[PDB]
Amino acid sequence: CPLDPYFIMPDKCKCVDFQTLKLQELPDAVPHGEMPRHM
Amino acid sequence: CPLDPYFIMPDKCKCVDFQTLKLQELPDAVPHGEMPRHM
Amino acid sequence: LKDYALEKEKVKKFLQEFYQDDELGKKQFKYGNQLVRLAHREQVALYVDLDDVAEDDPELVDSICENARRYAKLFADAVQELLPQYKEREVVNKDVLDVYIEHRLMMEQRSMVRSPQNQYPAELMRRFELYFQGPSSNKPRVIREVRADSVGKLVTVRGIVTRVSEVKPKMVVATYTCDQCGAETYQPIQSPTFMPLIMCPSQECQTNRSGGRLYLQTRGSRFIKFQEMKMQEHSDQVPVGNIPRSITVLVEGENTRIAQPGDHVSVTGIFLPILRVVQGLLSETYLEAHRIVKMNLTREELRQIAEEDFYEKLAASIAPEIYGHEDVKKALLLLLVGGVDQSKIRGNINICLMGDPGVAKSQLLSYIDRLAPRSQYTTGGLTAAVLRLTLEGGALVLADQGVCCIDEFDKMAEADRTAIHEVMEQQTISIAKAGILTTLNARCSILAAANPAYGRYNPRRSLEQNIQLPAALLSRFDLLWLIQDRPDRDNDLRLAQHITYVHQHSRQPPSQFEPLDMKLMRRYIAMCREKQPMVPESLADYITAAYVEMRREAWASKDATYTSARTLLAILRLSTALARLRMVDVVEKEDVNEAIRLMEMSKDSLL
Amino acid sequence: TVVLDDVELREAQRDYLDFLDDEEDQGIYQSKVRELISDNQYRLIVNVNDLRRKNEKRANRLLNNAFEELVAFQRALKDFVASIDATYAKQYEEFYVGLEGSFGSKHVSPRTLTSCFLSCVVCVEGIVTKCSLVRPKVVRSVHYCPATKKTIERRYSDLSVYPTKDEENNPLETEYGLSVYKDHQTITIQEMPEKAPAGQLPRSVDVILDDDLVDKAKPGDRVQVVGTYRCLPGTFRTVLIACNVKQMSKDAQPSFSAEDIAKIKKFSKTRSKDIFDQLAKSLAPSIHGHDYVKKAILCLLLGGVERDLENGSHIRGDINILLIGDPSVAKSQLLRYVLCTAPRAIPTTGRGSSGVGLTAAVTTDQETGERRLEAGAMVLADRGVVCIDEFDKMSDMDRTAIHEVMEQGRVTIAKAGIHARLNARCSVLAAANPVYGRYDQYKTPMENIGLQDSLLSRFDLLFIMLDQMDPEQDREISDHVLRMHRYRAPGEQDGDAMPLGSAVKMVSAAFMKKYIHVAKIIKPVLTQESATYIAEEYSRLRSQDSMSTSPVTARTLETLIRLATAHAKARMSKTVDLQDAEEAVELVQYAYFK
Amino acid sequence: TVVLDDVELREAQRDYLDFLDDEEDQGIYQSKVRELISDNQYRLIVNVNDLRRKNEKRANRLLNNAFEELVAFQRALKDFVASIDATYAKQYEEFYVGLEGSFGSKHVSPRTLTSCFLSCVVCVEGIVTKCSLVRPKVVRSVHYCPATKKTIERRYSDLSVYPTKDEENNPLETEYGLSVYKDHQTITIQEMPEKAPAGQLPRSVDVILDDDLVDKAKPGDRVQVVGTYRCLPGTFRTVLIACNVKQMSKDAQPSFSAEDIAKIKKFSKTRSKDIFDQLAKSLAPSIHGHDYVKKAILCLLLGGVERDLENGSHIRGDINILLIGDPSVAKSQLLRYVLCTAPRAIPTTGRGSSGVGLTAAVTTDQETGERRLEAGAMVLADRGVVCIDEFDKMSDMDRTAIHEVMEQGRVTIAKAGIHARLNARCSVLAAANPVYGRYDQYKTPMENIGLQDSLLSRFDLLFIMLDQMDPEQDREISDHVLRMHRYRAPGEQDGDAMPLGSAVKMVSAAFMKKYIHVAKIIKPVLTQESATYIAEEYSRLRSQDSMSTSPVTARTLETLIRLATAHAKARMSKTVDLQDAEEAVELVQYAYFK
Ligand SMILES: Nc1ncnc2c1ncn2[C@@H]1O[C@H](COP(=O)(O)OP(=O)(O)OP(=O)(O)O)[C@@H](O)[C@H]1O
Ligand SMILES: Nc1ncnc2c1ncn2[C@@H]1O[C@H](COP(=O)(O)OP(=O)(O)O)[C@@H](O)[C@H]1O
Ligand SMILES: Nc1ncnc2c1ncn2[C@@H]1O[C@H](COP(=O)(O)OP(=O)(O)O)[C@@H](O)[C@H]1O
Ligand SMILES: [Mg+2]
Ligand SMILES: [Mg+2]
Ligand SMILES: [Zn+2]
Ligand SMILES: [Zn+2]
Ligand SMILES: [Zn+2]
Repeated sequence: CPLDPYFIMPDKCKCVDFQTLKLQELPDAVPHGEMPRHM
Repeated sequence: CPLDPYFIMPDKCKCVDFQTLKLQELPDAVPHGEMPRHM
Repeated sequence: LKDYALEKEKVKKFLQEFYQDDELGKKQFKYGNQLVRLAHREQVALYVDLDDVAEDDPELVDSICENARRYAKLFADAVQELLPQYKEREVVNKDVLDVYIEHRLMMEQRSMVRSPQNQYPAELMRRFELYFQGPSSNKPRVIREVRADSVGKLVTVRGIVTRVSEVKPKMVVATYTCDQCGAETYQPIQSPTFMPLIMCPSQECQTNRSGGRLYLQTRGSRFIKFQEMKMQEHSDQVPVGNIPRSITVLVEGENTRIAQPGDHVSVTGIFLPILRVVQGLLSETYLEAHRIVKMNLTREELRQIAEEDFYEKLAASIAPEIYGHEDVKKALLLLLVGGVDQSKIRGNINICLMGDPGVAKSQLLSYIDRLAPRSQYTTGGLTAAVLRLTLEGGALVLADQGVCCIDEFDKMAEADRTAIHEVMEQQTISIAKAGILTTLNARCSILAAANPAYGRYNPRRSLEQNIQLPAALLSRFDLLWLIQDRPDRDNDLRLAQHITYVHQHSRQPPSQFEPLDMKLMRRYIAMCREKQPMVPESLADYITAAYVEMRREAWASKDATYTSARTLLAILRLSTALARLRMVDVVEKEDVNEAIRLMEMSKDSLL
Repeated sequence: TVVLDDVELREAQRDYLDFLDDEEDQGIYQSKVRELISDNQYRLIVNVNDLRRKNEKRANRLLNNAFEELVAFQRALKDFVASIDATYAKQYEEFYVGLEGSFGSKHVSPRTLTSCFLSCVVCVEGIVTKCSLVRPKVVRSVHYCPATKKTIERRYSDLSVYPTKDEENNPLETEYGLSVYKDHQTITIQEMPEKAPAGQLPRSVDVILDDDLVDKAKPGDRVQVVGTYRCLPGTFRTVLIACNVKQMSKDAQPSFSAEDIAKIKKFSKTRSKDIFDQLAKSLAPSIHGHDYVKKAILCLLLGGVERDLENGSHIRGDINILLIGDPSVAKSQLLRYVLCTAPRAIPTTGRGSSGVGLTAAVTTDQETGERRLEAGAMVLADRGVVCIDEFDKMSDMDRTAIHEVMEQGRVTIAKAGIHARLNARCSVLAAANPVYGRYDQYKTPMENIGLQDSLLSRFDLLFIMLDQMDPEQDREISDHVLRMHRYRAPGEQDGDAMPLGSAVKMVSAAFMKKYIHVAKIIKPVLTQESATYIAEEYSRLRSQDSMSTSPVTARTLETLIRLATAHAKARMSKTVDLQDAEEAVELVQYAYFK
Repeated sequence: TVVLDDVELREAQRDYLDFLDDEEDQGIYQSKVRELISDNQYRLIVNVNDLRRKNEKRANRLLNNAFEELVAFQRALKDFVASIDATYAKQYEEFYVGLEGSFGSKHVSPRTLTSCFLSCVVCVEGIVTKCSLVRPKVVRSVHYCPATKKTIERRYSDLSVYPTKDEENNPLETEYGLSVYKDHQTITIQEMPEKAPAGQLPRSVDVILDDDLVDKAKPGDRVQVVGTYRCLPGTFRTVLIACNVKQMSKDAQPSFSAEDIAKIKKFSKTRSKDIFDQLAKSLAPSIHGHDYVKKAILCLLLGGVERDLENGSHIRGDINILLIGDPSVAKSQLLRYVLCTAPRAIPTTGRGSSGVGLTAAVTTDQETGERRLEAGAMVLADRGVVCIDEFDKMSDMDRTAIHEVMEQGRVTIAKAGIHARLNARCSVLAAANPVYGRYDQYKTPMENIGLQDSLLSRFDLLFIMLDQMDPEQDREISDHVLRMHRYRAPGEQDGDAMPLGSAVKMVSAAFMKKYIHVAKIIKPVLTQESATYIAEEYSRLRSQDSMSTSPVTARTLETLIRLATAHAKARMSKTVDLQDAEEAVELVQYAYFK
């Protein structure tokens, strides 16, 4: 302030859209005989 | 069940009278030139 | 908002002081006498009429209905309190439970304040079952109408039992014994499942801390009869656009074994939840059963009945949009009224239809199912089954003196063909999933519909040459009508004219007699079911005269026309069915002649 | 820590009560509550623009803060009902407010439903896909303590937790009668499949329904629901709480632009007779021949007009066409044309949609082990079009399920203790190669594939196209093919091909799509002349039935009626025409006679 | 988790209203509340035994269960007052219940108030020693939030803590008028000093007063309080919440036994003339001589009669004696005779009680740094006796305050802003040896001690006893001394002494104590004959005042009035006898004329 535990009150919780993607090295950019890296 | 903190409710907390005393060894029973012990 | 103790005294007053003049005007404490029976162990189930409480306290009745479970416990404990008063005899110790109860009472009496735990549950001081019966004021409620609003209340409903599980013993109060202190421990049970107790909470082992581990004892515990069933909405309840909805019902104690699948029963009981968490908990609902009962115009209407073309007008009203086939429409009407079943006689009129696809056949059945007061539709499940562990009745059972319309009849499984054979034979369905020939009373009329294989019918190919059914089974049908797509340019044009009018009007062309509302038709049918016309023996002479005549025609026919005593019996069914349409309790020569005419036309359809 | 007075809530409730106090004014809302009381329901409907007109500030307050303002509104409504009748108010623990009318920004789609709308009213328009079972949700549970002889209550609302023991561990017994329960159903909405890009992903939004709102929705319904979009307790999950639901008409209308209407009317009035033939030539110009098939495909798109009788009949206006022919024939190319061309279409394979298949299916959630009624591909095509490829490869369960929709247009399911009767009225264009290729004109059309002859009866039309090795015909097709190959855009230098982009006389597909949509609104009725003419034609076809495809039957008659009705739409005639029936008659004769 | 109905509390609340519904019955309680309405107070007084009569069970429940039962009773009271008058009820937030009547075992003393009575009503009896200042205590604080335009409450009741910010951290400004405050005071009771064994430790019990009960008590008041004994939050401190306080008269009554009364009556009726001297000889039998002093000391114990006049003049009935005399004379011995014999006496030294001293004082608690007005020895002896030794060594402030209490029997105090005025009417028996020993019989007693010439005027009597070295007198004393020393108890062998105890004609001291206790209640009044006779004697002393101890003055006249009043009490004669005035006159003559 019960110590650590707290209750979230979602009514005032402001949120935004959210999306995770994965990108890869282009096939030209990869070295010969190498695995493209992923981020 | 708040965690360790709890609220005591004195309305139902029955109690009894309470008293502490100190008792000393008798002057007869103490050894010569020694301090009587206390309990 | 109200002291249950105060309510407890009012019911005890009502029980001990309500009476009604019995047969010969005998002023009798109806419940009091039952209490005397109960104290003697002469009764177990104590059904309670709420209208008796309505006799002197309708306010109490509404309070009872507002929370039925609460007042049930109040009534039960009131009976538990008044039992020693009405006790006069010490009946023999019926079953171990009474003597075990007595031994428990003796030890309790051998004990002065006592903690709430160290006292027997009230539900163990039992072997009297208590129930209510819904008031006449509260009308029976459609299943779909019963929603979450009415939970926690007593209500009365009506429906059809789709299925019932076997009777099984449901525990009421688990009983245990301590390992060390040897004290008895009790545990009433509410949910369908529970966890057995382990450690004894008795005072001695509690103090001794001797690791007293409870072990259950079936003899100590108390069980009750208990079966599970799923009633279904009655056909009339469901609108045409909707479908029936099921309601699980938990029958227990004496109420068990009182119903079978297909029984058009009426149930009164409490609608309560069962928990077998978004914004609150979600929980399945059910209806705890209390009472079960297996159930069964204007002058101008009579003038219409007096019309000689009345049944003809009714026949025209059967699918009037279906141009033609009026003789068939009459035959469908005979099926809807059915026979009489005088004594017995098989009053069901099973009719089979065969013909090329696209001849209103499918549409005809749908109209019949709509018109039928109780009916089932299928294609070919049909028969009963033992689901895994419950008897689930097929649509044949759900007919139950209604009609089981069966489209696509030719493509039925041959096993089902054998099954319906039994139905037409004995009006029963025997099924053995586990080699147990469970038999169900499947009284009903079967309206079959099929088409010849390989396209349209071929007259050059004999009957059953174009159709893949046992010819014997065809003979079992009361009537068998054939429809052939004969290209008749005028009649086909007449049908085309009929279709175009319907497209341009969404109505059939104006007939001689307009079709009547299906409710009016059903009312006439219900009136016809009231009648059971008899067969005077004078008619038998003419009937037999006609029968031997047509039997001679069969011998004259190169192909056997299935004439037999079966044919005679069917003619008897049709004639008395016509007598029901006439509202006359004697079959007429006219009725006999017309039935022969339809029989001849059905045979002529085989041309 | 006890709240005493909320002046804002006090005034806001008064403002609603003044608004509901509709006696000095036209009485529209006073009459509505009076009608609501007679209806015996407990959910008034409200148009937002009335609130805007009477108080713009209050309406803006409502839309920006849906929750608290509605609570004040429901407070005012219950008080207002109690004013009109106390006992009727006492029947129900509460009342509810249904919103309606125009919403500028808050009227969105699941595609456009951004996270920003949280706590705001939103009018989401879309299509129902999944529906859960009706379940009774507990909201307020009353308990009784015989030891203390004391009654205790609890409310859950938005807030294991089911209390069963007193603080002194006395047993508690739940007063089931006094406890409050309400039916509660969950559904899912998605964007209308016609107006959604293929590149983007689904945007499924979960909806909560309670009380009367529970079963005012089914899978595969085009609806708009107004509600309060909210998060959920825990990155969070978000759901919409319905305040009012309505099933908009699935036909809708082709608003578009008046310029499109004028161009349509100008083109229609240019050559109304040739519009049918001209459209057919421009329907699938990449494929040469099969012109009668193109005419039928146009008839399928326009379709007929459903007729419903006093007996509850629903005589279908839809048309169902089956195409059979050897592989490496444009059948597949025809379906691509229809998908690009049709106003509301949806493709599917012989397998059908994954899991759900062609028609609906019951699927457990497997995230909470929860049953869900999932609409299938067929159901979503209701009052639209479905294109089925590899129709021969339909599964046997689907081979049976197709019968109901083909006959009644409605799929039913009672399985898994789950009862539903969904609408699937959809003109269907099916196609299937013959087995082993190499069609033989000696066996039945069924025997080359296997359809049981019930489906062939159900289909309005069947067309058979064969890989004839006629050098003249093959020259005509191949020369057409190479002409398409040689064809280059006017702006190009014969050099590079089109870029590999990430994105995906003859009239335009869009303008044609607009016109058929407009034509679909038209409701051509029958003419006594054409009715007499077609009846003679049918009886003539019955006379033709003496010669020894399926024989002519009443199915073929109604098929012709829809075909003439479809051609009546094609020329925008408010009634059918002898030209319409005549075109249908030759089309049917071509189908059954080569 | 929100309680709905309490059947027990409902019935209990109903039963109290039924009990308070005293209309068909004798109407006593209906009249009480009507008087309460007229008198504007808000604390009904109730005899518990009448509640037992109407409902023994409820009365048992009330005594055993205090906090809940009273709350129901207050509810019934508030509704009952609302029944008789709504607006008067609405004036007060709440109402209170006052208990009374016989409390069987719950009537205890602070010694006997064990922890067993916790949460049980208790009717304690004792003496108030420590008092705290009146303070207003908040109970219901009311706050306003201009940001939210919202008003909240927060009760405290039995329960950083003060709320000042909205949960949104908006400021909260309190609403003083709306909030509820109540005056609140703390005091401490102890067992009555006369009936309190020396072996046992003090057993002091706290008390909490609120509302009108705040100021209805002062230090040194003999009061009976009825309240609910409760623990406190934390080995837990325990306090008593007063439900009603009443000041029992310090006169009380001589309960004893009728046998004691009959023995006293027989003894009184035996010889009324010699009872004074017989008591006097048997008053201090160990002491030899000083017969006038013994006669004087008896009069002091008997006490005169206080006269309170129409103007508020309060001529004291108490008598004051000072003993001056050379050391090793039986002065300290004489007072211990008085301590053993006096019905209500308190010993003390020149320095007085620790901190508080002789008279009252203000004391910071130092456990909370809190002021406490603490009663001193003089106040505690009110309507009693105080025995001061080394009175010469009394401090100067005490030499100031002694003037007030001697003049008025009333110590006032305003220190630390603590206005108070404590009753201190107490006959005083001071003793002080001459300074440096060896009294000079030439100057004033003041010149030998230094009493500032005023306190000698205040003292009604002043007796000098010098060690005159007469061999005859010494023989008389030494004969007496050795006779007492040589004495052995009747059962003894002239062997062992008394054991080392671990616990602490001639009439018994206790018999004397009981007798004088009875005699104090008697209220003898003047006779015209004696009134005439004493006036002659006082004038005669004025005539004898010509020679030149202090002169006879009007102080001396009233001193004789009290002495004749005292001797009248000695014989239980309700009319003062000429013998009484006779013995007083000669006694005064000895005091001033050796
Ligand atoms: N005699 C008739 N009068 C009126 N309508 C008819 C007639 N025969 C057929 N029809 C029409 O035929 C249309 C389509 O055929 P229909 O549904 O009757 O086939 P069916 O005979 O049930 O076929 P099947 O058993 O092969 O499935 C129906 O809409 C029905 O209105
Ligand atoms: N009449 C035709 N005109 C133009 N192309 C045709 C024609 N018939 C077949 N095709 C060719 O067939 C190909 C598509 O075949 P497809 O429809 O997938 O075969 P199927 O449908 O039998 O599996 C197209 O590339 C198209 O060019
Ligand atoms: N007249 C007397 N008779 C008996 N004892 C006396 C008398 N006068 C003095 N004493 C003795 O004096 C002692 C008490 O002296 P105390 O009163 O303490 O002296 P002071 O009061 O002067 O300080 C007692 O032990 C008592 O025996
Ligand atoms: Mg293909
Ligand atoms: Mg001394
Ligand atoms: Zn905190
Ligand atoms: Zn906890
Ligand atoms: Zn044990």
